[PDB]
Parts: sequence; structure tokens; C-alpha cells
Amino acid sequence: GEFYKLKIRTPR
Amino acid sequence: HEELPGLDSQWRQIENGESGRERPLRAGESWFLVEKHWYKQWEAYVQGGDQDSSTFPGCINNATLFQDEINWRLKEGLVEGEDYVLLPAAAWHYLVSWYGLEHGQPPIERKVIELPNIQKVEVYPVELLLVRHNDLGKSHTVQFSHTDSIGLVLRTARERFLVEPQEDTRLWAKNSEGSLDRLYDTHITVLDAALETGQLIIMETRKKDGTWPSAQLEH
Repeated sequence: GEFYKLKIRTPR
Repeated sequence: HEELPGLDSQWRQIENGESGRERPLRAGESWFLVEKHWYKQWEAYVQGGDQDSSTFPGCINNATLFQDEINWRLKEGLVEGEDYVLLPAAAWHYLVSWYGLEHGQPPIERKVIELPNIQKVEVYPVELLLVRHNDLGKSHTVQFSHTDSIGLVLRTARERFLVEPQEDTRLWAKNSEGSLDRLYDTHITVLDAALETGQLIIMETRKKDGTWPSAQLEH
């Protein structure tokens, strides 16, 4: 499950 | 191991701009690292006017460039002209013929790469940890050049994980803040994407219902 806890940094 | 040439002959063979140290860097060619103290001792010998001199350098020994003699990984942070001198393949092989290479020790061979405005020996390529999104601990470490494309990284992750041709996959990089950056563009290079040795590269596979796992993540 670790992937689902990671945040995605929205690109600029 | 060949008879040693005279001193002036060795100097010319190893230094000259055609086949020796002064040869220009050309992408794809092999160059070798020589620990600087050894090369300076060889230089003192061949410039010293005495072919019988005790300044003779003995076997090439690059021991101080390696982290250990188990895995022979190059030390980090080495500086050309301080820790090592670069020689093209022809010159390295002549020196090994004449002086020998420390028994059991691997050469340190590296390749020239072409960057936007310069050619450089890539002493430190990039080792990436490739994982599937569903198991971030099951990695395959693969070495890539800084000039390889993100597309090559993705094709390599698909091959190493036995992804089937009809499956859809895309890449993410885990950044130093602990979040994920999407690697949207497969045409740019490892250098353009600022990837680093040891970095986690996550290959996400689209679900069979057509949705992607990353839709579930905080954006």
C-alpha cells in the first residue's frame, strides 16, 4: 500500500 | 607484456594528441582512470633521463580510487587532475603491457558522452532503482547514462518486470521531499530530468478497468 500514501507534486 | 620502449618513446606514445592523453574526447570512446600519484611517478621516470632509475613506477595500482576490493566501486567525488588522470584506451593498454596492472584489480573504464555544448568522460553514470507501483520494495537496480532517454528507462522497467505488450505503463520519480514527480516526457534525458543515483523510479500500470492507480493519490 505504500504508493497510495505518497503525494504527487503538481507540476508548475 | 612487451619490452619496455625507451623513455622518450613512452612519453610520446602515452601523451600524444593522436593516440595518447591529448587525444580529443569523442562520444562513445573508452577512456581509463589512472591514479594520479602513479601517473606522476611514471612521468618523473620517463622525463628523468635514466632508464635504469629507481623512479621506475612499478605496476599500475589504482587501489586508492576504490571504496573496497570486494565490489570495486569507485569512490565518490574524485577530481580529474587531482585524484586521477584520464588516458584513452590505446595508451592505457600500452601502459598495462609495459608495467602491468595490480593482480586481481579491475581496470576503471569509462565512456565519453556528448552533452549539449561539451564532450565529457562519464565517470559517474546513474544507477536507478526501478519498482512497480504495487510493491515499492521489490526493486531492480539498473545503470543508465545521463544521456539516456526517459523512454529507455521506461522500456527497461517494462522488460525487467515482464510487462505484457498490451499493458499501459508510465513513470514517476520519488523526489528528495518524499513526494512524486511525474515523468511525462519520454524524449528528455536522465540529465534533463535531474535523476540521481539511488533514486526510486516507479512504473505505474493502468488497471484493467481503464483507471490509473495514481488517481487515488493526493495531488
